[PDB]
This record gives sequence, C-alpha cells and structure tokens, in this order.
Amino acid sequence: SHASLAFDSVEHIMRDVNFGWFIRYAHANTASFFFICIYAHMGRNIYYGSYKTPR
Amino acid sequence: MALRKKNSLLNMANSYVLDSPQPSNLNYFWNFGSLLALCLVIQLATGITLAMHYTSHASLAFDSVEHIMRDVNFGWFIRYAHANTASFFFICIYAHMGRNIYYGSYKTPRVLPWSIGVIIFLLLIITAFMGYVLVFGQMSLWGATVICNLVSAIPWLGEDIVHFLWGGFSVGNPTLQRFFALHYLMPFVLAVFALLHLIALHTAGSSNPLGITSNVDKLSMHPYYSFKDLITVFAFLLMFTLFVFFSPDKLGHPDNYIPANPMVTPASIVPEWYLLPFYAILRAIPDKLGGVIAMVAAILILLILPIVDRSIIRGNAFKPISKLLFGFFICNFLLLGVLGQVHIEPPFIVLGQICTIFYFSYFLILLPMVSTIENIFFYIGSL
Amino acid sequence: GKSTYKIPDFTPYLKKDRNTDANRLFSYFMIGSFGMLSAAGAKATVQDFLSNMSASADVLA
Amino acid sequence: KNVIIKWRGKPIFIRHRTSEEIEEANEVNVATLRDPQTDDERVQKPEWLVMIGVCTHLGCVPIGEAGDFGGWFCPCHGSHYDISGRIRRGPAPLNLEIPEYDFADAETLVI
Amino acid sequence: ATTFYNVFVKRNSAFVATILASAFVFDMTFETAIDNFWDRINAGKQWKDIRHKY
Amino acid sequence: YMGWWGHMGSPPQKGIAGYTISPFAARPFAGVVHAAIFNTFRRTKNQALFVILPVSFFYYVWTQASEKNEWLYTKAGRHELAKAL
Amino acid sequence: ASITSVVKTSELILKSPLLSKIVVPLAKTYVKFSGYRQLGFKMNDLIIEETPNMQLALRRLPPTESYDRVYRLIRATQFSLSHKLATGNDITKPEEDDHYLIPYILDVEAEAFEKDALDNLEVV
Amino acid sequence: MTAAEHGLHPAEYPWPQNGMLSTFDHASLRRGYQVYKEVCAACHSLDRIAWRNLVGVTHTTDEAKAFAEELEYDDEPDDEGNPRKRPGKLADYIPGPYPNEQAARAANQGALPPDLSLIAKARHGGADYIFALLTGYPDEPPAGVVLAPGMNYNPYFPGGGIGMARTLFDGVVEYEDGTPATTSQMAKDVAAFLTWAAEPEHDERKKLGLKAIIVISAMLGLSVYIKKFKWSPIKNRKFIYNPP
Amino acid sequence: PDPAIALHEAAAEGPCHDFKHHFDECVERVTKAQEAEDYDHAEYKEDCVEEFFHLQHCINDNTADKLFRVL
Ligand code: HEC
Ligand code: HEM
Ligand code: HEM
Ligand SMILES: CCCCCCCCCCCCO[C@@H]1O[C@H](CO)[C@@H](O[C@H]2O[C@H](CO)[C@@H](O)[C@H](O)[C@H]2O)[C@H](O)[C@H]1O
Ligand SMILES: CCCCCCCCCCCCO[C@@H]1O[C@H](CO)[C@@H](O[C@H]2O[C@H](CO)[C@@H](O)[C@H](O)[C@H]2O)[C@H](O)[C@H]1O
Ligand code: FES
Repeated sequence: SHASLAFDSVEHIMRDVNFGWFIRYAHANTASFFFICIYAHMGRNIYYGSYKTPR
Repeated sequence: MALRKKNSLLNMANSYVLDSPQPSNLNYFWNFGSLLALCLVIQLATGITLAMHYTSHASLAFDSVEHIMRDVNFGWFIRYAHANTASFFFICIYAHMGRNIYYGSYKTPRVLPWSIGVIIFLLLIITAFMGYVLVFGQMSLWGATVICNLVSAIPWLGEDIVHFLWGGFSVGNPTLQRFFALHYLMPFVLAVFALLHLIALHTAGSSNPLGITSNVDKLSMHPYYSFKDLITVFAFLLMFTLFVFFSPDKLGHPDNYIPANPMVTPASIVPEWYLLPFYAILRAIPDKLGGVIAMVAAILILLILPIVDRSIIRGNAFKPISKLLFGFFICNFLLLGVLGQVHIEPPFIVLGQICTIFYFSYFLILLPMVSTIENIFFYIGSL
Repeated sequence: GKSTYKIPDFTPYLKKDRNTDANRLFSYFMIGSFGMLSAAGAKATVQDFLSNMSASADVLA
Repeated sequence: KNVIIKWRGKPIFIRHRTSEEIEEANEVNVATLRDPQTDDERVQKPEWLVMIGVCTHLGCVPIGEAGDFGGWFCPCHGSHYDISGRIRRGPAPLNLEIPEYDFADAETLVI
Repeated sequence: ATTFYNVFVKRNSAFVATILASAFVFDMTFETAIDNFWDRINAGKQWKDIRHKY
Repeated sequence: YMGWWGHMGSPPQKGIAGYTISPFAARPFAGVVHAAIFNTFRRTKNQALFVILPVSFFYYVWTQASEKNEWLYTKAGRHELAKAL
Repeated sequence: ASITSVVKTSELILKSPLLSKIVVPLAKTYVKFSGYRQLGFKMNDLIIEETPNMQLALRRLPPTESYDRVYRLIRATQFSLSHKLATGNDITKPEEDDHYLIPYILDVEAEAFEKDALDNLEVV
Repeated sequence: MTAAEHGLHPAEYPWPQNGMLSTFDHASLRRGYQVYKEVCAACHSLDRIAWRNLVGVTHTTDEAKAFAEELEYDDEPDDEGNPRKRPGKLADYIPGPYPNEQAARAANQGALPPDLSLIAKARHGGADYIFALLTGYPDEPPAGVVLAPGMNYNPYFPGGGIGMARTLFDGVVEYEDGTPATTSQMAKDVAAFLTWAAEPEHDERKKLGLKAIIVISAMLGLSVYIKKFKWSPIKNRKFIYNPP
Repeated sequence: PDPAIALHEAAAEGPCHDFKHHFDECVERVTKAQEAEDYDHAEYKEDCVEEFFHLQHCINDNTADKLFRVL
C-alpha cells in the first residue's frame, strides 16, 4: 500500500505472481460487471415498483 | 404491537440485546461474553486504524510500526491498545471457556454453541499468531518460522505445503504480505463464528450457575445485564489503562523490538504468553508429528467434553469432587503455560510430560470416572 | 406464610422519604454524572483516536 | 570457525573443521543415529562442513559450538547437532541438510 | 429542589442537554486542572522548566 | 427448550406470590457493610479449600522444580547435571 | 448418563454388604458437602431436564409436586442471585429430600430403552 | 542455563521516570544527548530520531537547526542529473557513523554496534541494563574466564564477552551545564537519553493515563451505584408460597 | 571522582563481606590451578564467575539507591 511501491506491486502481480494477471483482471473487470448488474437490479426494482409498500 | 417487536430488523436486535430472556441469577463470570465482544470491537477499531499506517512489505514493515509509534498522532496508543488488547482477549477467552467448563455449559442442550466456540478459539489463535508476525521483529520472524514448519510434519506433502504457505523458501516478504491480508480478514471470520455461536445458544438460552432451568424465572437482558455488564466494562478498562498507559510493554517480548534477522536466531524463542500451554504440550512429545498432533488434540479434545462428562447434574456448583478436580486441571493448565517458557533443561523436561499427561487424562479418564462416581453418591447420599 | 395481603417485611430497605423530589433527583444525579463522564470520556477517546488520521509529524515536516 | 553465508535467505554454515574435530565426528557408531550417516557421506571435503544451517525439527538456526555434542544446539526445542552436523539428541528427525555445493577452486565453493 | 428537578431533569431533552453541557465544562476544567497538577509534581523536570536557559 | 415471554416453557406456576419494591423506594446499599464483611467471609471460607489445595500443590511443585533446575546449573550441581543429561 | 444406569449401579452397591458399609457413609458426607440442601433444593431438582425423556417425566409429575418444584427452583434462584443461603424451614432436611422424580424418569426411560431393544429384534 | 549465559541481572535503580506520575528529567536528557553525541555516536547510529524530535525536549528549535545545518545530506540531483549535497533540516534523521553493516563490522573487529534508537526497549531491563552495562566493566575479568579475541568482560552482557570496550571514563565529556562528568553520571544521563529515544511519548502517555485512571475510576464507582440501584427490585424480591 | 567506586568498596567490606571472601578464595584457587602444569589438558576448568555474580548482585542491592541519590 506504500505509495513508493504500490504501482510497482500491481505490475509485480501482473508479471510475476502465478495467475496474477488473471486475478488482477478478474478483480478490475468484475468491478465493472458489479455496476452493470447493480444498475440492472435497480432498474428492475424501479420498473416493477419494488420500491413501493411493503418493500 | 411495539415497534421493536414489529419491525423485522429491530426485532432481531431486540431478541438479542433487549427483550432477550436471561436467567435472573447470572454471576460475574457471565460477563466475559460481553468483554470478549468489547475486545473484538477494540481490536477491530485499532486494527483497522493500524492498517491505515502500516506497510506490509518486509523492507518497510518494522519501520512502519516504528513510524506509528513515533510519528502518527496517538499512534503509540493505538499500537499499544491493539497489542495489549490481544492479551486481554485471551485472558477473557480463557475465563469464558473456564466458566463454560466449570458450569457445564458444554452439556446438552448447548453442545452446538460449545462446539462452534471451540472453532472460535482456534481462529483467535490463528488471528493472533499472524498479527504477531506482522511487526517483523525477531520474535515475529522466528515465531513464524517455527510454527509454519510444524506443517512439515504432515507426511509426504508437508514440505510442499510449507513452501506454499511461505510463498517461498523461507519466511520472507511473500509470507508477511499474505499474513497481513489474512490477519485483516480472520477477525471478520471470527466475528461471524462468534455470532453463530450466539444464535446457536439462543435456542436454549444461557445456562446459569445453579445448572437448573431458568424457564421459571427470567429477566430481560436490558436493563439488568446491560448495567451489570457496565461494571465489568469499567473494570476491564481500568486494567486496560494500567497496561496501555503505564506499563505498555509488560506483556511483550523485548526481542520484538529488534528487526527480523534470518541469520541470528534469538536466545529463546517463545510464543506469546497465551499460546504457551500448547507450546509446552508440543515440547512434551519427542516426535515431530506426535508433538503437532498432541498440540492440536489439546484444543480439539474440548469437543468431547459433551461425551466424557457422564453427570446427571449440569455444572460443578454442587459437586465437591468435580470442583477439586477442576481446580487441579486449571492449575495444571497454568503450569503448562509456565513450562512453555522455561528452558528445555532438567528437571523441566520430565515435569512437562507429566503435566501434559495430566492435561489429557482429565478429559479421558478422570472426568468420566469422577462424574460417574458422583452420580452414584448423589443418589445413595440422598436416599 | 399464608395470607398474600400481608406484604413481606421491606422495612430494612424502604426509604422514608421515597416520594420526595429530592429522592428522585439524587438517583438522577448519579445517573447524570455517569452520563457526563461517559460523554466527556467518549469525546476524549474519539478526538484523540481520530487524530491519528490528521497529518503525522513526518508529513507536517 | 563456522561461517554463515546467506543463500536463498536460509543461512549456510561453513565450518573450517580441525583434524581432531573430524576424528571426533568419525567415532559415533552409525547404528545409534536417528538419521544414520557418517561424515564421509555428508562432506565432499572433510575440512569443509557445508550445511543448510536450519534445524530439521522446526527451522531455527542452531547456535554453533553450543550443544552437548559440541557442534550446534537449536535453542528452540533443544536438539543437538554434531561436528558432522548429525542429530544426536532432541526432537529433530534428520541431520542438517547439505546443499548442492561444488569446489570450483580449492579456495572457493559455489552453492 | 423540586425546581431543580423540574428544570434540568424532568424533560430528557433537558437532562441530555445538561449532561452534555456539564461534560463540556468538566472536559475543559479537568484538562486545565490536571495540567497544573502534573506540572507541580514534575517540577523542574520538564522542558518548560529548563527552556529559560536557552 | 426455551420459548419467549408469555410462553417461556415453565411448568405451570400457581400459588407463588412475589413482592418487590421500586428502586427509588429502596436503599441500594442497605446492609452493604454487613454483606461486605460477613457475607464475603462466609462465601470465601466455604470455597477456600478448592482454591488453596491445587494452588499450593502446583506452587510447591514449581518451587521444587525451579530450585533443582537452578542448582543443577551451578558448579556444585555439575555431576548431577551430567547424569541428568 | 441415564438415571436408569445410576439407579442400577446404586442398587448393586447397596446389595453388597461390604460395598454399602464403605460407600453409604461416603455418599452421605458427599451430599452434606455438596450443599444443595442449603439452597432448599431436593436432590432431584438438580437433574438436567433439557432432554425429551426428562421433559416427559416432568409432565407426568402430580400437579402438587410440580407446583412445589417450581417454587423450590424460584426460591433457589433468588438465593443464588442474592448470594444468601436458606435459613430455618427453607433448608432441606434429610427427611424431606425425597426422590419425587426418580420413579417417573425410570418409567419414561424404561419404555424408551425397551423401544430401542425391540427396534432391534430378530425373529429366530 | 548458567548465570553467565543469562548475564547478571541489573539492579533496580530509582530513575526519575520510574513512578506512575513521573516524567523524565529533561535536564538529564539533554546531558545524555551530549554523551551520545561525543561518545556513542562514534560507533552507534540513532536512525529513528530526527532533529525535530529533540526540539522542545532537549533543545530549542534554534539549537536543533544549528545541529542539522552542520551536516551534509543527499539532495535531489541537479539539472545535469549529477548528485548534490545540501545542509541538514529539522526533518532529517540523525545520521549514523557507518555507510552499511559491513563497514560497521570492519571497524569493530567483526562486532556490529546496534542502532540505539530502540535498545532501551529491546533489552530486558531497559534503562537499568544500559546503566549496568556501561558501568559494569570490572578492572580484571573474574579468574578463569576465557575471553574470545576482541571481547571484553562484562557480567551484565549474556555470555560475559562483549565486543564493546569500556568507553565512559571520568571526564570524557565536559558537560555544558557544569555537572561533574563522572562515569556514573554520564552513564545515568545517556541511559536516560536512550530511554527517551526508545519511548518519546513517555511523558504525554503517563499524563493521559492519569486522566484516564481518574475518570475510569469515577465511572466505575458510579456504575456500581447505578447497577445496584437498578437491580434492587430483583435483589429485594420476596415470595410467599401457598401450595395449591 | 566516581561516587560508585567508594560505595562499591564500602559495600564489599561491609554487608557483602561473606561474598567478598568467597570470590577472593575462589580467585586464589583458580590462579593456583592455572599455575600448575597440565591445566590446559584438564577436562574441567573452574572459573569464578558464579562467586563474582553473588558478590555483584549483593553489592548492587546495597548501593543502587545510594548511588542514584548522589547524581
Ligand atoms: C568504539 C566502539 C563503541 C563505542 C564508543 C560504544 N559502543 Fe556500544 N557497542 C559497541 C559494539 C561493537 C557493540 C556490540 C557488542 C556485541 O554485540 O558484542 C556495542 C553494544 C552496545 C549495546 C548493546 C549490548 C547488547 O546488549 O547487545 C548498548 C546498549 C551499547 N553498546 C551502548 C553504548 C553507549 C550508551 C555508548 C557510549 C555512551 C556506547 N555504546 C559506546 C561499540 C561501541
Ligand atoms: C470472540 C469470542 C467470543 C465471544 C465474543 C463470545 C461471546 C459470548 C456471549 C456474549 C455469550 C452469552 C453471554 C455469556 O454467557 O457470557 C456467550 C456464551 C457462550 N459462549 Fe461464548 N464467546 C466467544 C468465544 C467462545 C468460545 C471460545 C467458547 C467455547 C470454547 C464459547 C462458548 C460459549 C458457550 C458454550 C456459551 C453458552 C454459555 C452459557 O451461557 O451457559 N464462546 N459467548
Ligand atoms: C481478534 C482481532 C485481532 C487480534 C486478536 C489481533 C492481534 C494482533 C496482534 C497480537 C498483533 C501483534 C501486536 C504487536 O505486538 O505489535 C497485531 C498486529 C496488527 N494487527 Fe491485529 N489483531 C486483531 C485484529 C486486527 C484487525 C481487524 C486488523 C485490521 C487490519 C488488524 C491489524 C493489525 C496490524 C496492522 C498489525 C501490525 C501493527 C502492529 O503490530 O501493531 N488487527 N494484531
Ligand atoms: C448481538 C448484536 C445485536 C443484533 C442481533 C444479533 C444478530 C442475530 C439475529 C439474527 C438471528 C435470528 O435470530 C432469531 O430471530 C427471531 C426474531 O428476531 C427470534 O425469535 C424470538 O423472538 C420473537 C420476538 O422477539 C418471537 O417471534 C419468537 O417466538 C422468538 O423465538 C429468535 O429467537 C432468534 O434466534
Ligand atoms: C463526529 C465527530 C466530530 C469530528 C471529530 C474530530 C476529530 C479530531 C478533532 C481534534 C483532533 C486534533 O485536535 C487536537 O487533539 C489533540 C488531542 O488528540 C489535542 O492535543 C493536546 O493533547 C495531546 C495529547 O492528548 C498533546 O500531544 C498536545 O500537546 C495537546 O495540545 C489538541 O489540543 C487538539 O487541537
Ligand atoms: S526447532 Fe530445531 S529443535 Fe525444534
């Protein structure tokens, strides 16, 4: 987490750690998918009135 | 219907902290539950704060802890609070387990909260061991070395598993960074298990010191145990204050203020005081693998208390012989602790073995015998 | 022993001036003092503890 | 004298053993040895005891010259190694590992 | 003394206001008082006691 | 095994009358002096053996062990130490 | 352990003259030191009741016995929380320490153990 | 273990800072810094202490800036990217006598003089151990001790043979405050200074502890009254049983 | 001059006299034993460390307070 090493530690994950590339990409991409799904979920809730009483 | 009972979320709170029906005669040893929750909260708050200042990289870890001590505002307090509360956590957890053993809290119908509790105890040990390594002083490194090499005892795969834990060929940077991540996580796992053992307990409700039903005479958790818990909270905080402010290093090892040096092995490597009894049990067995199994068995054997206690009566308040046996068991557990920190020299070698035998024979021989005999004495005695 | 209208003896515990405002006020003074020290102690704890997040001495240099 | 060279973070004990030290090591009947080996099997040169100086029990580095067999004593659980670096007493199962070392010159070894 | 109860204690809003105002007063005065006490028991020892030389 | 308020799972109760007084009506510290002295002495006396016996035994054991250990690592204890190893 | 086991073993001891001569005096002192009588309990009040068998036995108690048991538990719980002991009539005298529950639990268990046996019978 | 192998355990000396309500004597701290600077700094670093740490403890801002400005520290490279030195600032750490471990060991017949920033916390005994060790070189080693070459006999050091020679002798320092610089005086001062270096929060910590103890005691007393008050209905409960 | 020197000497002659004499007698024995030949080829070489520790421990108990009082 130290700023002198942070960026380099992420490169170390990409280049040196076994499957580091996958774990890093999975984490970064799933952050995007998380938002797609959360918008979808909120969209579903707005369209179908899940926000009304009793919910 | 009142809101606290109507609303699903409030009602869960209500069921545990407010209307929860408690026996009306719980004594002060029922207060360790809440102190352990307080320790858990202090450790989370101080630990998360330390995490904001600590650097897990081995080139910087020790120095980052010095930076917390010297440069961060109140860093000294947060660090000492975290380190001392680790000790208090174990005092309270042993007290709580002591209460549970003496009063037969492990018997039906509370085997499940007891058994989940034994897992909480293992997680506390692992959490505290990893946290100790994060300082990366001499005891940090050498403790990690010794303890992770116990896994080498696993036949065939042992060596491979150790290198897998370390992320390398020795304890080093990879190990320290992974211990950071796990030490951060483990307390959350621990909190989940703590909550599970409470949910499991809620079906039977708390035991009480008489070991009879309390269904006949209940008291709301609040205000009565709320205010009773405050007394021990302030007693705990007084003890916390005396350590943290006036003797912050009494419970620590000086060698942990020397940076980790893989070359020099410290004069004596002992674990933190609260692991010492298990360390003594490990030393007692000469075989590597034997020692590891014995050490683990010393914790897992708690799981059989529900079976080996044959008594028709719950707990020891009314059982003079069981009370004496319990006294000897507890004093032996403290002797084991002391033998964990002496040098491996005569005559402590033989003594350590005898104390280890006594430890296991309590569960396997004496408690089953004594509890059977007392059953008979109550029956014949009251004819 | 038998009659439930004969209230058991509470004289060892009953205060003679139990319905006076002085009487209630005393107990609330204790409750309130405890709340006052808890408030002052909480404020001190919070203030000192959160200060860890303000610039450390090496950063201020 | 016994040196400590770091190699893969692990310490390497290099002892320059005397004639009489070699003799003392060659004495013990191989029969009575958790890990039965003679010095000849361990060293490729009797004057250069090269070991991975990590205890075979749990992984402390034995304090050299100390012991009861006056070689190395692991302080952790009290396992005593010899002048061959063989285990004599204490929990340790094996003798102190020997790395792959070669004398490139007679005055320099590689590990 | 009824009057004191009625003003400061009867309403919880008032009682909490009184407790917090008292906590404020206590906090400020206790700080000052401990500072002075600590300086008296550690007299001639502290930097503020030797600073004048420099 | 335990219910909730209103159906706690007590066997039926009948015939017990319970009485108590308000916390504001009672002296919280009534008879505290008598309790702190006489009651604590009674409770302590009745439990003293169960603490004294194991404590005294294990302290004696430790004392003997620590004294022997100390003595074995003196000059005087050279021979006994050599035999013990 | 089951009450049945405790009762059977006790009967083996009381049968043997030798055994009873050495065990009866010990058991009487044990019970005196146990000190449950000082809280106004009868021995049987202490038996663990959170088992299906014991719940059944308690349900089979005559109403009077049942109401008095509840009182002794409540009274004892109040002594416990007060850290007081019973005095006078509240102390259980040895003559009042009757095994009111043992016959009921022995019958419950007898049927449950017969049921287990008969679930394992083999037509010959 | 033999007593020799453990080291003689140091006496408990009455330090000014021993005592729940006691600070360090800052005059002693200042004197001890001067001992560090004129004796120990030849071999021992104090890497965790910055010039700014001395300010308002032992020295004014001006004195500490003067000490910093007398040294040269590594600057950022110049515009042609050549290395440069600058004068020290208060944020700079007190620099060590050696560039690395190897140089340190070479200057001390193989022994490595430890950094002293934490030595007071890193040894059993703390101040007492430092004082005992510095003052505890006997004129002659006890008959029969075989010292390894380059070792000196000191009973307080575990094993007895320490690579550090006796260094404090009457009048090696001339204190600027006129205090007689005897071996014992200098050892006491430097031991106090190093204790401060190890725990610089010491004075503040103990003051906050005093506040905590007072308030926590009061809250404990009140919590007992309140508990008793709220529980009195339960404790005082009385029953009348009429069997039905 | 160093206050310790005087205090240590006083404590050796006074309250720690038994231990002083033990250390002295030890030294005499060991020096004599070292004087004799084939000492180097002996199994056990006696030291005086133990007696020294007893003496120093004693001196320190009787001096600690006094020394720090005069600094
Ligand atoms: C010219 C060399 C030299 C001087 C001057 C010197 N030291 Fe040392 N010191 C050493 C060496 C070398 C060691 C390492 C000894 C060893 O490990 O055998 C050492 C070790 C120490 C130790 C730790 C001993 C231990 O327990 O590991 C302390 C404390 C110490 N010195 C403090 C001081 C103080 C205080 C001063 C002067 C006021 C001082 N030193 C002056 C060379 C010196
Ligand atoms: C983080 C650690 C723990 C916390 C926070 C915790 C908390 C609690 C709390 C609040 C209670 C209810 C009140 C009480 O009896 O004190 C309780 C009961 C219990 N706990 Fe724990 N506990 C912890 C660890 C353990 C461990 C390690 C064990 C067992 C080995 C255990 C076994 C039990 C049992 C059996 C009960 C029921 C006891 C009874 O009321 O009779 N707990 N715990
Ligand atoms: C049950 C909860 C916890 C226990 C028992 C515990 C225990 C410990 C222990 C024993 C240490 C060694 C302390 C020392 O000597 O300095 C430590 C260090 C540490 N812990 Fe925890 N800890 C816990 C929770 C946490 C949590 C939730 C975090 C969140 C990250 C955390 C972060 C740290 C950090 C960063 C360190 C290293 C800094 C230091 O040593 O103070 N801890 N912990
Ligand atoms: C401890 C911190 C405070 C937060 C609460 C702890 C979190 C755990 C709560 C979730 C676990 C489920 O908790 C469960 O919930 C329900 C209702 O809430 C309780 O149910 C109980 O109370 C309600 C009314 O209060 C009744 O309808 C019911 O007869 C009774 O059994 C369970 O006895 C409890 O086991
Ligand atoms: C919802 C809560 C509201 C936001 C909370 C605000 C968080 C931080 C506020 C204050 C933090 C810094 O504020 C500062 O605190 C520290 C104590 O910690 C005080 O400092 C005082 O005590 C400390 C030790 O206790 C000494 O080192 C210092 O010399 C002294 O001045 C300052 O006098 C105050 O200015
Ligand atoms: S670690 Fe080497 S002896 Fe156990």
